Amino acid sequence: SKENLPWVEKYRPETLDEVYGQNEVITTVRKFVDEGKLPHLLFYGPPGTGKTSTIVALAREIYGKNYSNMVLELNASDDRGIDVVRNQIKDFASTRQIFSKGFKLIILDEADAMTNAAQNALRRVIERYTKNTRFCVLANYAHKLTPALLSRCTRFRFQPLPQEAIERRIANVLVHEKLKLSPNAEKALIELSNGDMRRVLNVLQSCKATLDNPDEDEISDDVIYECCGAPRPSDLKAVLKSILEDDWGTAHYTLNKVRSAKGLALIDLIEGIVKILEDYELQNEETRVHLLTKLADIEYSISKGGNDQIQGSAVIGAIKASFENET
Amino acid sequence: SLWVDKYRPKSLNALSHNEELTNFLKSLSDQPRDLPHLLLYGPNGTGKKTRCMALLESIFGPGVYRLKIDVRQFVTASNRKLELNVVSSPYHLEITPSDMGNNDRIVIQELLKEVAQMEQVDFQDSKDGLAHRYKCVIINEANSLTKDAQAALRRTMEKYSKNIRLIMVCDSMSPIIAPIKSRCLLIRCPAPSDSEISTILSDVVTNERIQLETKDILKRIAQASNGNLRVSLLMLESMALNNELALKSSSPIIKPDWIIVIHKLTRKIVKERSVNSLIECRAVLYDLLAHCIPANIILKELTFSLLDVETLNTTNKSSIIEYSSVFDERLSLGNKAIFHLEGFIAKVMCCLD
Amino acid sequence: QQPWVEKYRPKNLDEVTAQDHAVTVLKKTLKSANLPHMLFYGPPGTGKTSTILALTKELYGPDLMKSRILELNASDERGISIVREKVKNFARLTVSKPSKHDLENYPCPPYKIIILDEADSMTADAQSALRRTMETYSGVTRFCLICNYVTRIIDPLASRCSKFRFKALDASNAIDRLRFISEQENVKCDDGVLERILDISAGDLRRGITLLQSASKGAQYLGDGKNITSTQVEELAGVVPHDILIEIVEKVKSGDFDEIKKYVNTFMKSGWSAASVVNQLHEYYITNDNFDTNFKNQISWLLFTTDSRLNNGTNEHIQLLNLLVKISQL
Amino acid sequence: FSKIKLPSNRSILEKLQVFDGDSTTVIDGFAVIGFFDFTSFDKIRKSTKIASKVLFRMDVHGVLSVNILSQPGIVIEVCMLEKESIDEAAQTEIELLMET
Amino acid sequence: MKLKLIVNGCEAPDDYKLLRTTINTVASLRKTAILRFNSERLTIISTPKSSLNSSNNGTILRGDTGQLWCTIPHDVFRLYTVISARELNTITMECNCDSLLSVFKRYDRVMNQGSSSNMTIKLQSPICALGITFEEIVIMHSFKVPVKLLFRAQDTRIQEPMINYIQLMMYKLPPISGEFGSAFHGFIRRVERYSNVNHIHLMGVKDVELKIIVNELDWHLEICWNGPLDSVISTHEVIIRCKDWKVCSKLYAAFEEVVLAISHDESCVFHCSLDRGERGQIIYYIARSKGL
Ligand SMILES: Nc1ncnc2c1ncn2[C@@H]1O[C@H](COP(=O)(O)OP(=O)(O)OP(O)(O)=S)[C@@H](O)[C@H]1O
Ligand SMILES: Nc1ncnc2c1ncn2[C@@H]1O[C@H](COP(=O)(O)OP(=O)(O)OP(O)(O)=S)[C@@H](O)[C@H]1O
Ligand SMILES: Nc1ncnc2c1ncn2[C@@H]1O[C@H](COP(=O)(O)OP(=O)(O)O)[C@@H](O)[C@H]1O
Ligand SMILES: [Mg+2]
Ligand SMILES: [Mg+2]
Repeated sequence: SKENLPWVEKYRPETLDEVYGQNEVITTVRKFVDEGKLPHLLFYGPPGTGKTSTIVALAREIYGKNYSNMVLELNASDDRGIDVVRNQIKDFASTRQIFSKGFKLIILDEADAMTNAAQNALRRVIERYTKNTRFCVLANYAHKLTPALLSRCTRFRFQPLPQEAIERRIANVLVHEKLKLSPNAEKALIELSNGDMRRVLNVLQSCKATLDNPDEDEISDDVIYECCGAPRPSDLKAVLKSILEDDWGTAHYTLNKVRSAKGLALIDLIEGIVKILEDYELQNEETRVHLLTKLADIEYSISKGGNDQIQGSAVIGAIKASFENET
Repeated sequence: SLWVDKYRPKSLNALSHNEELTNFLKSLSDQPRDLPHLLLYGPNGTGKKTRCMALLESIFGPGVYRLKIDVRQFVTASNRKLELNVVSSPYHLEITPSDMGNNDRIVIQELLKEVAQMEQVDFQDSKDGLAHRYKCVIINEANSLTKDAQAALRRTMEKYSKNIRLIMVCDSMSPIIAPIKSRCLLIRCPAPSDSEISTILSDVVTNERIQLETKDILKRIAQASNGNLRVSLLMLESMALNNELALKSSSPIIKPDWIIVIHKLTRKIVKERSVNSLIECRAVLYDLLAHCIPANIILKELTFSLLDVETLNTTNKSSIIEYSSVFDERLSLGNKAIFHLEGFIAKVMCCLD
Repeated sequence: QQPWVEKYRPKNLDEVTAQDHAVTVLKKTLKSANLPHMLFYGPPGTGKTSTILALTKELYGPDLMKSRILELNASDERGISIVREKVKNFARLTVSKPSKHDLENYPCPPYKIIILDEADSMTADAQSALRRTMETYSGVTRFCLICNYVTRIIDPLASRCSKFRFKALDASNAIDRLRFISEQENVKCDDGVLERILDISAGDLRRGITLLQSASKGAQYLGDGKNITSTQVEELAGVVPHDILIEIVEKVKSGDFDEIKKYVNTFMKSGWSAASVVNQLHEYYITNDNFDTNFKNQISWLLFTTDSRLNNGTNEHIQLLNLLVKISQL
Repeated sequence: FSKIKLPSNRSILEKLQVFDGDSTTVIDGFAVIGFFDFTSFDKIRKSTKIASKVLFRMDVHGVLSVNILSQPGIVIEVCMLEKESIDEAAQTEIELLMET
Repeated sequence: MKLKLIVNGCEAPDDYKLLRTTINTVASLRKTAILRFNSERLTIISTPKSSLNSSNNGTILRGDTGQLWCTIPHDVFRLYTVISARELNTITMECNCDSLLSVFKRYDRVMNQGSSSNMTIKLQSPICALGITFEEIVIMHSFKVPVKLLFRAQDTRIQEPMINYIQLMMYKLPPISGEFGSAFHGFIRRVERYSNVNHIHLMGVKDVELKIIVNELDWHLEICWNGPLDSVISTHEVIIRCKDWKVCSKLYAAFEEVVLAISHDESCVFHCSLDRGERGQIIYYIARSKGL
């Protein structure tokens, strides 16, 4: 049953010991549970950091087998308007807990999509029934939450997943799936992860599917780049060298050849050249200003479509003109 | 009727202004079973709708011109009766979703989907047929679809291609999204030359005697029409009835009133460059907008009238065209047109001074 | 019988060409049962819809497809209420019993697929109301999002969906597929043709197939039994003839505002598309060796700005005249 | 503050038995009080319309088990949770009202 | 073009119902009608493929492809005199059903008022008028309903659809006057209590079983018939509309010998007849509204 599941759902943590990356938040909520006093919590962070996996495992730890009747989980998939807050949440908080586990837990996942009237009405339900119920708010954007609701919640920030946590989870996934990964492939996966475990699992599943034989074969960096369609670390450097050193015809030929070699898009090359030029020791302070401003407009225009060759030539010309300032 | 509709080619063999286009249309109509979705684009008044109707007459036979108006009724999210006229024929349908505004998505999602879901089985005919099996829907002014009616069409005309075919008439197919243009065969319709417009006007003044003094008066109308056959045929009738059916070499070419007002505005801008002149220009622009004249055309004609002034240097004109492009882009991505239409004029007077 | 774009639609996953990095992964899910949530994104006419339609058929069969597939496109309402009710109830539905024929002929995975095509047109709230719908019922319902602009899909939804980029179909990876269609339809073309078609159709096989069909419909209408040349293909694709483009660049080289304005006025009457003449000027100016680095650097940005303004739905005459005036003063 | 008093006669109230939270030790002079929301309490109104006898049972955990038997027939079991009663003056006012 | 006839309701109480059923069902079907006065059989025709003034937007924006082809024998009327230069003295006309139906309602009511006066139908001289005249029992009623004289070439284009018999399975519907007739009529009209049903999936499985399946609801409804059904002569199914089933309900209610003909995913034919003793057969051809 669990083997016919996507890897992002099959490897969901079930206990607090399987949530990696967030050590300070876990070592705080565990002591909160051990003392038995759980305040109103607010979980904030980028997508795929482990907020829902943390709160569900925490509720399972507190309530054990009584998670079904003791936890009310409302998310963006359910209506959470003013009437829902005034009726369902309020009668869940007001009624007794059949003397099971002391206090109730209401998990408001994706509360950033909640209307301001509901978040304002929930303020006098959070601080009135706090003796028998506790609220946990999961959000990715804190600007959509009312300041009072932020005030009555203990804020815990979920940082992007560090490289060590990604490696520790990848090791468990490889052990479970009997897969082999080269160190360079792991490096490529971590740099492309951008602090997201869901992307790591989705790319690993596609890499395993890409292998002709899942066992006795190792997933190299070439397999990962072919599966996810990202430029190799050498193609970006070659394109940048052609733009910065070669003339306008050779650079145009080199960009097109590199893109047609593996069907590379322009947006990933733009992001790679931006990341490579970020650690460049510019000495004019106008080369950076022109580069960032021109590349951002090219990136925005790509998001709305248009002619691809014109955009590639625009990238080449923007880099060449911005580097004219430096010398 | 007016001479534009009376002397209208009702068949593919009556077309006489583009021959490399008529042959392509005959090639398309030779085997109508596999006719793809067509997108006719070109200048206004070239005869794109006339050619669409002639192609439909070649495909489904005569009778596609027997038009009747069936008034429809639609309801949006908040209950409100929105009405759209549907000019229909026993073989084709004509809809103008732009006439109903930003809510053309509901028209595309209901009327077009209901038409594309009916198989048009008729009597048996479950195998195939050159006519009466698939249906032709003409979407006039495809440019004014608000980027969401164009999204509901991508799958509508792709999944139901067996029982419906679409021929949309448009000019300047920039605001048409790439997926719509990808599913369609692009048909370019160039404007008639001045000789061809003169020949058509000669045929009109031959069938109806207007006592032409010289063949040059028909050429002057063609040069003043800027490639618009409908406008040229309208000025022909205007200078015909306003001169007791007798065209002279001294007969003035009658131009639309809003064009004259735009030229007067251009001369006022060139002469007076001040804040009060800008306020008077705003009044003129408001009066022009009160006549339901689109703001993009106001800006285009104002720019191309300012570029015709002989007292302006090249540096002034190169700035006028740049401001025109910038404010056209602002107008396309905007809500209220008066801000951009006033900003262009203000920058023009701030550059000419 | 039918248009060639619909007659040659890939029925199975082996007919989808030039996209192996995703079809190879999808074929492995036929033997397994771990299909993830998928996000198909790429240029128009690359085979995103045909791939999912072939995968659905190969997974279920025409009989189980009607019960195990829900497809929602931009042609129907997909608001917050639709997402929170219809999609959620279909995800909550129980997997129907496969028949004996279905279980003996097709793999019949123990889940259903919700295909949300043209997902870029959905609002940020309807996409937000889908995250827990996909997560909670992932063991019983799978999701497939198809879009052209991946930026219009929210980051929380893109994280939960496996990203499959469909590459642009150029003359190097779609030439065999175009030649197959030419051979089955008995289309006679000169050498060089079927590559010019794929060069004009930048990354789109649907437009190239339609272009070849239109060329054939004139070739068999002429009735001379002659091969189709690249000149006819360029004529019926909207490509400006090279003599007109040379006249444009010669008028630009002089730099006189009035003659360029008159030529643009007489050029806009011919009905040529601005996005095509701008693209052709890009190839003329960037690849030419008679221009210096500064001129190419400036004109690259000029063409980029003109193309960006044209993509927003602006007047082609004004943008083309401004572009040619700017090049004339470079 | 309105009160409806069921009669002590054996035809309406067949058997009332108050325990000390163990369902075995019958004691007198002490009353159990259950604070309920009438939104939940009115859910059994449509079931008592076809009820011959209704059995009311409550524990110390604040759960009311309404047992409705209809006449064979359908057996209806409704379980209801009791509110917090965070304010502890209404309890004494209930006691005063019943003694009144 | 000399067309004259006289109808008297009291003498024959079946042919009047036969004619009334056509005049009502054609009016319910679509605007205006064709009356083919052949030398021996009257052929009232309602078709979207023709009708001249009933071919405006029929199978264009409403999916109206239903073709009814009735037949009235010459023995129905009292005097059957037809004079025309066309083949077999064919006189094809086209008049509206509104005025004709209102006139027939007036005549039927005049009959219900206790009168024995007959009705005289003439053609008082390609556009003409019908001189319908009758009286009470001496109040005069004259109705000159406009009519036309649709050409012989136009007449030839009106041909009855040719139904194949390779896969067709007939179903003898039970007489309404029988014990099972009321039950079958209720089963037929049972699909009318759901206002959101537009298509009906008929099914016949061979003692044949007739089944109606509705798949336009949140639930899967199957309206079955366990009563006795005779097959005058594999599952043959066809999806038709709801109005095309309502008119069949009325036709079954107005007749006894009713045959339900089902072509597999092609068409559904409702063959009604009235064995007066030649036979006034009423045939409605309904086309599939969707594919199976
Ligand atoms: N720290 C972690 N350790 C292990 N797996 C993790 C971790 N964080 C995320 N994952 C995986 O990523 C999946 C998605 O993470 P979730 O916790 O469900 O969502 P989220 O991280 O809260 O992000 P959002 O805001 O809901 S989009 C989980 O089911 C795990 O498989
Ligand atoms: N790899 C391919 N192999 C064969 N035919 C292809 C391929 N890619 C596209 N096509 C053809 O392109 C046409 C349209 O393909 P679709 O997949 O339906 O369109 P699309 O990729 O969804 O683009 P949209 O709808 O604008 S997002 C069909 O005729 C397909 O046969
Ligand atoms: N080949 C032609 N010969 C004569 N008149 C023509 C021809 N083509 C177009 N016209 C005239 O042009 C008028 C308007 O053309 P129209 O179809 O509105 O062009 P568009 O579709 O580009 O707006 C018509 O009334 C018609 O009489
Ligand atoms: Mg979450
Ligand atoms: Mg698609």
